[PDB]
Amino acid sequence: DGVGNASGNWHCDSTWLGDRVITTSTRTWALPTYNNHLYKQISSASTGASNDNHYFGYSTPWGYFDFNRFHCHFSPRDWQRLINNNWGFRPKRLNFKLFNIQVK
Amino acid sequence: LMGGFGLKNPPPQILIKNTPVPANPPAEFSATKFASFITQYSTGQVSVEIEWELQKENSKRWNPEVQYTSNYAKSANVDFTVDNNGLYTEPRPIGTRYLTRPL
Repeated sequence: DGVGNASGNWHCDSTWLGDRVITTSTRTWALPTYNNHLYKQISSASTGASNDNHYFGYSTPWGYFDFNRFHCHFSPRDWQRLINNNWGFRPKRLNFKLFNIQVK
Repeated sequence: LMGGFGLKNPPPQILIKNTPVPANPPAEFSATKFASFITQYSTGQVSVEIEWELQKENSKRWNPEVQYTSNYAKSANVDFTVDNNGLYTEPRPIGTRYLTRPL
């Protein structure tokens, strides 16, 4: 609850319980202004690409978070600690938080 | 100095011995003890079950540790196993100091 108060703390733990491992990770982000706030369409007719490389789409000013790689959660020691004594792993649940926003 | 756990009261010595069964004594009484026993021996099984107490590591090291691995290669014989005619051969001495605690 700002402005003179942090709206969240830095958590970057990685705890190893018996049959489950909780890998927190916190990063600092920076979001620019894309397209100068426009839904510009994108296609291949401007460049003139190949017959298999034609596309058509749209390009928003929105931006997404993609924590969809394994090293976004596992340090190389935690990955080594996992793959050496485990016949398997799967995720149960995630928990996403987004705090300390500064709009320059 | 050879390593290990110096114990004041160590595990006690378990001593075993075949009870001497004598052969036939003569008909007249003799004072001399016995110069003839029945040759015998024993066999059997023996179980030893030591419960150990482990100290789980509490490290915050980043990079991977050095750990005892087997040699991944096309080998002639598998280490710490039997041979073509059943001789268990330990190939190398394995210590116990592979992990890293800061001093």
